[PDB]
Amino acid sequence: RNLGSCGAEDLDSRVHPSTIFWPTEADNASGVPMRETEFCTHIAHKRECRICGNYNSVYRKYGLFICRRCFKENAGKIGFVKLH
Amino acid sequence: VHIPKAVYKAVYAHLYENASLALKEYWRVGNVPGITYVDENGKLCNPTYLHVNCIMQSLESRGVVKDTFAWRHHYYLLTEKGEQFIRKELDLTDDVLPTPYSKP
Amino acid sequence: EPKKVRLACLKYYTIKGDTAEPARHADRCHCG
Amino acid sequence: IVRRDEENVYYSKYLNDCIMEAELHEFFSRELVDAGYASCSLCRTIDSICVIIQCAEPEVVMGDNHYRLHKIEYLLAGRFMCDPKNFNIWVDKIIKRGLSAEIMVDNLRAKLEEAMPIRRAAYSIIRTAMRAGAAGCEVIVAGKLRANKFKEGCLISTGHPKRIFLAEATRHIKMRQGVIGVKVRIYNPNIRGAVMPDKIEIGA
Amino acid sequence: MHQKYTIIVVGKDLKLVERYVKSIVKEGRAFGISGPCRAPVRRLTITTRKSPCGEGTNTWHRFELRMYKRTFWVTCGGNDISTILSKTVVIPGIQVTVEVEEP
RNA sequence: ACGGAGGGGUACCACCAGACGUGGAGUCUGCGGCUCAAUCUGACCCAACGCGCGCACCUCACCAGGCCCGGACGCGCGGAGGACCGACAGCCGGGCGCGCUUUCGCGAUCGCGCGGGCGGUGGUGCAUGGCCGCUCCCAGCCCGUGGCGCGAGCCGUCUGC
RNA sequence: AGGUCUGUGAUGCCCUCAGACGCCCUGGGCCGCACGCGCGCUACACUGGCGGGGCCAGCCGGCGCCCGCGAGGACGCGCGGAGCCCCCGCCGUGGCCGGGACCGCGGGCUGGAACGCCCCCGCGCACCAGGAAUGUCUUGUAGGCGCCCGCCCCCACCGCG
Ligand SMILES: [Zn+2]
Repeated sequence: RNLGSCGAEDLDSRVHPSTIFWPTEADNASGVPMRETEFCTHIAHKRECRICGNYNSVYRKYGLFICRRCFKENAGKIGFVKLH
Repeated sequence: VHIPKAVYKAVYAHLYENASLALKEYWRVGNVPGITYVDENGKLCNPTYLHVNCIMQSLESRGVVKDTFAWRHHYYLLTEKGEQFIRKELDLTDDVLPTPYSKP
Repeated sequence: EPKKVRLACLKYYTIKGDTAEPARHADRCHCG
Repeated sequence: IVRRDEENVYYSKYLNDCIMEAELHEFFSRELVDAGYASCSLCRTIDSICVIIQCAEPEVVMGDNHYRLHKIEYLLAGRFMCDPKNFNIWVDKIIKRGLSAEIMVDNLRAKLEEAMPIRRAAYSIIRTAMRAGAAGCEVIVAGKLRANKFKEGCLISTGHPKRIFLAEATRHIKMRQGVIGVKVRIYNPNIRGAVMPDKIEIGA
Repeated sequence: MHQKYTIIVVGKDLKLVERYVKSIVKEGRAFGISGPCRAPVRRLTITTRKSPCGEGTNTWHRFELRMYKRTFWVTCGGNDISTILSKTVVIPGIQVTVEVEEP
C-alpha cells in the first residue's frame, strides 16, 4: 500500500502535523517509533505508583507519584512525620 | 523474537565490562537508553525492550546470572559461571577480567 | 497460512553460466 | 520582593534524593541480608553520592579487596545514571548488636526457619538483648501454628518518648503452611545519654 | 578573585540545620560572612485515609515535611575561589544537609 | 454476663434552659429494586449508603468482535539440499498480509513431544501476615516473695474522704 | 470468625493456561428508571431583590498590551489578593422585579475523538416555612459569608483546610 493514496482535494483535510498533546508519563524508555503496527498504537498517559504497578489513587503532588496505600509504609523513611 | 546477533553481543559485552545490568520492569514498546548496537545504520541504534527482556529471561533461567527485583527495576548480577560463559560468546581469553576488579 | 515449495535450481536464467539475471508486475527485494 | 519558583528547584532537589535512598534501603534489605544490614544514608558529593551503611558482619558485604562491593558499586550507577568511579560507598560496624531490633529479628527469622520452634528462639533473643544492657524486649509471633507472646521486663508503649527510645521491626516468613508474622520491640532508656522524663534524682 | 558567590543550606531537621550555621559563621569569622536570611518554612502537607479498605469511622492521617533553608550570600566576591574550597572543607560533614554555591 | 434489684459517680455522641436544623418541594450523589448484551463489584443498627481520592478511550473486572506467544530451561526426533518468519497487487473484512488468490524476500534468533515454568482486579477475609474499625470520647492490667483454701480461686488491687 | 486475597516480587490451597480469565486493538456499558430513603445544595423574600459606588482577610498567591458583549483568543515579560458589609436610588406584598428546574436556536475550550464544561437571547416547573419522628451544639463557639488545595485532558453541590 506504499504506492497508493486518496484524492488531492481530500488531502487538504489531513490532521495538522503539529505534534499530539497527549503524551505518556516517564518517571525517569527511549522515545522511538505484523503486530508492531498496532501493538499499542493508542496513546495515553500511564502514571502509576513507582513502587506498585497500580494506576489507581496516585498522588502527583510535588512529583511524588506514590500510591496512597503504599505511602504509609515508606513515609517514615521518606521523611514525612506524623505530628499535630 | 528474531533478535539480531549484534544485540546479543552488545548485551554480553556491556554485562562483562560492567558486571551489572540495571534494568527496568517493562513490557511495552520502547528502547533501552543504555546498551547500544550498530547495524550499518550510520548511528548506533539502541535495542528494544522486548528483545532485551527475553534475552535476560533466557540467561537467568540458564543459571548464568542471578537477580533481585527491588521495586520497578530488575537488578542483575553475573556469577562465576557467568564470567565463564560470556567470555566464550565474546570470544575472549581467561586472562581478561571484569573492570570492577580494577579499583572502582 | 501460505505454503512453500522445495527449492530448485531455477535461478539459472541462461544456457551456459551466462548470469542473465542477478513474474507478473514488477517487484524489488523488500518493498523498495 | 522574591520569586517563588527559583527556590522550588532547591526544595525539589532535596526531596528527590530522599526517595532515591529508600529504594537503597529496600534493595539492601533484599540483597545484603547475609551481613545483617541495618540502615543507610547519603551525602550528595560533587560528582557522586557518599552512601555509607551499617552491617554487623562487615566482612560479608565486601569481598576480596571489596570486590563484590565494587560489583555493586557499578550497578547503582547505571540505575541512577551516575558516573561510576565517583561512587564511593563506605562500610561501618555495629557494636551493641543486642541493642538493635533489625539484626535480632533477622537472626531470629533465620533461626525459626532452621526447624527450631518459637520458644527457644524467642528466649535466646531476649537473653541476648538483656545481657547486652536493655531494660526489656518483647517477641510476638503470629500465624498458623494465633498469637503467642513472650516478654521479660518493663516497656513503655505510649507517648512521645516511644519513637526515640523504643525501636521496633517487623518481617514476614514464607512457610509451607502459610505466613509467620514476627515482630520485635526493644526499650533502651539510656540511648545517647537522653534523660527520660519523670525520671528524677535528689542528693544529700 | 571576586565572584559574587552565594551559599545556600537546605535541610529538614531544625537541630543540625541550626548547629551547622554556627560552625559556618565561625569559619567566616574573618572573611566577613554575616547573618543568614531564614526563609519561611515550606511545610509540605499530605492527608490520607487510615483504612486501606475504607471501613468504619472516616479517619485521616496528617503527615507533613518541613524544609528549613538558610542563605549565606554574604561572601559574594569578598572571598576567592581558592578558599571557597577552604570554605567547603573546614565545615563539618553532616550526612544530610544539602548545600550549593552559585555566584 | 444479666436484672422492669439497692447504693455511689459520670457525659450536649444524655437531660434541664435555649439555639440551629433534617423529614414537606426542585436538584447533586450513593444505596435497593426494574431493564438490557452488559447495566462489573465490596460493605447493610450504633460499628453499610460524596465510602473503597473526579469513570467519553486507558482506568476496568463486564458485553459484541478481532491481533500476538511475549511456551524460560532440560531430554528425545528433524532441520541450511533450508527450522522459522515478512511482503507490492485484487477480493471478503470496522480496519491489519486477518483470510484467500500468483511469487518474491529472510535465514537457525530453532520446530514437534515429554518433563518443567512465568502470568492472571479469577475463588475461599470462615487458611493466614500487614493495616485499620469496634469494645474504647473508657481507667483500667499484671509480676516476685508471703498468707488463706483439696481445688477452680482469693488478699495484694479499699463498703472511709 | 468486624473490613480488606480487587494496594504490592504478601502469601497456602483451588481454577485457567494455545479457539487464553495472559497482554493488546475497535466499539458499548458502569449514567440506563413506574418506585422506597441516606448525607448535601438552592429557595419559599422587605432583617429582602436589582443598579452605581467605597472598602478591608488567611492557608497563601503571576502579570502587561491588543481583539471580543461575554466565555475566550494572538503576542510579551516577571509581577501580584473577597464575599458579607457601608452609602445613594428603584421595586411596594401581587407565585410580582422571590425561585431558577426544564427546554430551543447560537458562540467557544479540552481532547485523535464530546456524550464533558463555559457564555448570550428566549420559556419561566414545584415551592406561602414543611405530620408522625429525629440530629448537633457552651466563646471568637453555633450560625451566616466567601477563598484556596485533593483526585483532574474539561468540570466540585464532595472532602481536607
Ligand atoms: Zn503503592
